[PDB]
Amino acid sequence: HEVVKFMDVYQRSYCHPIETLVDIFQEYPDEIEYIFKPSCVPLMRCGGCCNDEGLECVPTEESNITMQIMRIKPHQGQHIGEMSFLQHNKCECRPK
Amino acid sequence: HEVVKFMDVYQRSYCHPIETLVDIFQEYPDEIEYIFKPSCVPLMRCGGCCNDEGLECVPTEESNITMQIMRIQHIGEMSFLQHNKCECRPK
Amino acid sequence: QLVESGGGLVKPGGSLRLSCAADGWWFGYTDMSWVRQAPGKGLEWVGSISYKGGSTYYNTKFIGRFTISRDDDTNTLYLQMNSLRAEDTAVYYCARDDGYFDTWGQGTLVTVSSASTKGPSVFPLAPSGTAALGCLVKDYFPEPVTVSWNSGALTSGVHTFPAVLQSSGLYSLSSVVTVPSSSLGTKTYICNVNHKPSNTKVDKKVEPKS
Amino acid sequence: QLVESGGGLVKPGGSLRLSCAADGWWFGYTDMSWVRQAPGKGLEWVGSISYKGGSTYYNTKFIGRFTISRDDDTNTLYLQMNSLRAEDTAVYYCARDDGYFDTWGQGTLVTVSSASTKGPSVFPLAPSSKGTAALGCLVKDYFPEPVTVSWNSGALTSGVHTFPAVLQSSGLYSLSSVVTVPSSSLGTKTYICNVNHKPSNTKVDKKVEPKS
Amino acid sequence: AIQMTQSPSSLSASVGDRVTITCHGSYWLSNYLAWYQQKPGKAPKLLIYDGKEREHGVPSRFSGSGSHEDYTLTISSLQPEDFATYYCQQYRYHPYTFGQGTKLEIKRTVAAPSVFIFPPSDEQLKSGTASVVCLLNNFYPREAKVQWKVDNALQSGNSQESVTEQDSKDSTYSLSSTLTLSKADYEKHKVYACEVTHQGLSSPVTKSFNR
Amino acid sequence: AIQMTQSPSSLSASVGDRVTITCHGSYWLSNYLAWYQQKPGKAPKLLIYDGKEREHGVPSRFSGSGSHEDYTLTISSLQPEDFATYYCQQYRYHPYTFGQGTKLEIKRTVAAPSVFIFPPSDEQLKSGTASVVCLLNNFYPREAKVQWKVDNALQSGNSQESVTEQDSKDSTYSLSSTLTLSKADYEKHKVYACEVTHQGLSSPVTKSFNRGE
Repeated sequence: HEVVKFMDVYQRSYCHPIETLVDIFQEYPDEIEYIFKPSCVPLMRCGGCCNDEGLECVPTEESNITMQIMRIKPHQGQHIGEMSFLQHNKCECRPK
Repeated sequence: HEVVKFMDVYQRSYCHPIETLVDIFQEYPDEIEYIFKPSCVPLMRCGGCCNDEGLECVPTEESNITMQIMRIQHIGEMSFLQHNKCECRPK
Repeated sequence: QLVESGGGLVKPGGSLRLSCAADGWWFGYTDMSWVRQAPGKGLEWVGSISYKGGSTYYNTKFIGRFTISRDDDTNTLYLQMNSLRAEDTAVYYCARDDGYFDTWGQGTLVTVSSASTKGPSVFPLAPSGTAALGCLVKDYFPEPVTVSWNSGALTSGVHTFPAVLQSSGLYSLSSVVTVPSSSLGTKTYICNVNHKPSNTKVDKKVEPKS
Repeated sequence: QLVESGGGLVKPGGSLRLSCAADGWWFGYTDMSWVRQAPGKGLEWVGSISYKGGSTYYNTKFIGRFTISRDDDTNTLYLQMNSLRAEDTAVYYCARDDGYFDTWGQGTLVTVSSASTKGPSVFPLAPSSKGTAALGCLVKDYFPEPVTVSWNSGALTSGVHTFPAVLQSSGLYSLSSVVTVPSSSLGTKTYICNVNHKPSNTKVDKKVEPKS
Repeated sequence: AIQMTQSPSSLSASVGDRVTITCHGSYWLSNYLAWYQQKPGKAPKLLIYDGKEREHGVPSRFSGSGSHEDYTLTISSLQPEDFATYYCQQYRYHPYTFGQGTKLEIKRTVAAPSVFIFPPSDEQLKSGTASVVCLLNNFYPREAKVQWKVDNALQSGNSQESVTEQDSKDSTYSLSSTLTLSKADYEKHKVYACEVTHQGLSSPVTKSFNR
Repeated sequence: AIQMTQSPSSLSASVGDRVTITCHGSYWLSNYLAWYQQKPGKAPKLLIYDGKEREHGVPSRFSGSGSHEDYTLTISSLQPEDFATYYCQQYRYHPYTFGQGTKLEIKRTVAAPSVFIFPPSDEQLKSGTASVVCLLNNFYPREAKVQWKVDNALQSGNSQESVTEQDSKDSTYSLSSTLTLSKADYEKHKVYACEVTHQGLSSPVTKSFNRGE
């Protein structure tokens, strides 16, 4: 039995940029051609608690990361092409 | 400009246990008498892609982790489910 | 205990199967891991398989490309390796998975390279208190070469050096032993040189010339 | 350039404010970080503040307990530290945040301990009878760190060796500074060690001469 | 993926010293942690498992400790056979992750090499190449200069060295130098010499042979 | 939180050697990476920023390289003042994370200490304690034995040692030993000696003084 101390938990759960898995379809729903391999990507995005419900965990600095994704025409063609995805370099607890 | 190569992305996105932030309410609704600080916890849970939509990313080995959480006001321990090992199994 | 076969030479892109044979029924009732280790670098879990066989698992850089298989009848673990690069040149250990690894094999060396297998010449280093003699194992590829002396009956005093890669692209290795000077002539000294890749085995006697 | 004040001795649980003074207008137009470093251990980002003051940010071990503040008029950066433990005994650097850190202060030492401030006695190591000859200053029984030692007020630098402080069984520090110089020069030429221990407000300018 | 951070990379201690090796995990591991000893050439041996449980046969001077993220292997009274490379391993969350490794080196008294020199085999001279071998046996520390000489002609470049790992009993290094040249060139010259310089020799030792 | 893994923890190389320091990130960093040189007692100094961009004044022998996760500081022709401790720093994702550090030590020729011994000050004898000091000045390598002697009696357990960091010009260590004892005990004995053993001395050097003489 091991107990993570209050202040350890509060600190590591606090609003920060964290490796987050994001479905490529949910990101780009306008997609009527290609099934994606991988189906999802690991993106550094904001996430975590904020001290009081008044504040929300929001990104202060944003940017794109570029990844070789396999685009599959399920019956027809299939190739590796690059796709950009939003990522969050820095985050904050800001009032809603 | 920098490009992550296909096989790097496929591998890192693959079904694995990953630090996942989980709202303490959404886990335990039966506690409607308390506000929690922190509001959420970082838990090792399954997550990621599976090669084809037929399979779903599921836990093979499960267990509890214990954390000092502030219930509003006293600090008391709470167990949370965590996922030690994961797999791509057919739905 | 655990005994890895399958190791040796493989062309880039090529495939290789490692088999690992476990001695007892107990193999049927435990998880089984592979751990690998690149020359001079450190340890790295490859992957595991569950007790009945329900689940396999892989470290990140093997997910797309290695398959772990298990035969609970023959008590044999398997690692299928595809799309091999230099990065994969390493000693591959069969090991007992229970979170920690309580039982290891001696491991087998998978070398990923373009060049051809070639077996060594074994030349004696003859002796002229304490006196030194040895064997020169020359122009072989790939690693490894094992050297023993008088079939294991002579162990203290021995030094089997690390192999040097020659400008030629072939390895050369010395094994030497210090022994009493009185003992030369009276006692017989044989180096046992094995190079499994080429199926070269030699029992070279070292004696003092003239 | 950048100059940290506020450092020194603090009781466990206690608070402390670090101020860092920047020389020029440019301070108004950059992000500003604090980086800290424990004796012998490595570097560690504390936290930063944005250009106008829009955002503050903190490393994980400080989120609940440090506050970074900035006065764009005086060109001063501030680090408020609360709930201090041994863990926090470290040199704290003020530094210019642009992702990388192109400008640092000299840094100041925050020491977290129960024990009492005490200033050093400064005793000479006087050169003997027998080319090259050695002399120095013994800075004894002080707490906490640090002690600076200079020789002839900075006019003498080459030849010098100010040793790392050793913690005595007494819980007080002791430190030697020594300098090698020409033997001919002794008597003709005057040698003063400048010993400063800011915590206790002890300064000594001790002349070291050869004894009769 | 839980990142393990072992320290130091390497270290160096005398026989009898208490030694510390630290391991930090990126998430709380709750003693799902093992320490391995690997001696040069052979597979890992388990030492500590579940953080502080000692594997059967492991001496009592190896002890494990820590909790949460930070764990510590302690070798209490260091022995010459403890020369090895120690790793920690997490097994709470897939994938299993190890530390980078800690290469432990034993300090000991200075110790001169015994030097031997070997002419090339007549078996080998037949083959058409000549390999001349210089042996420095059981010395400390590792830093030695072998210098070749062929009729007083100073060889620079055409020799290769190999060094044994530190010996598990006497903590000594051993070294072999190999001067390679053509059978033709070999039969050109008369006196083959290797001169050995080392802390434990008052002046350099030299072994020679005439063809 | 992006974990940086610098290697090796430390290393030791001769003047003119090419030196390699590696840094691996837990996520792709795309050159949002800097290399710092920190000399003992001073703040870190920036060398490389954005992976391979060289700060003004930094010599051309310090170079950065790598991509994705794996990055490499290269000091091409090592100099005696490159003795320092090098860190890498990620700045793509909060929080900023550094590597563990790489302590770089210069190799050089053997060099014997010059030894000096100091009686305790009369100012200090007044205070009631006696501190006797032994100085080993500019030697290489670090491994030296100081052994104290009070009327030929081997002192055991009453002295403390301090070793300077490696000198930025001549790459030498310097060491001070401090034999502490009571004014009473001090005024008991006659001959105070420190004997120094070191690779660069063919036999051990000994400096002594008689309390009065």
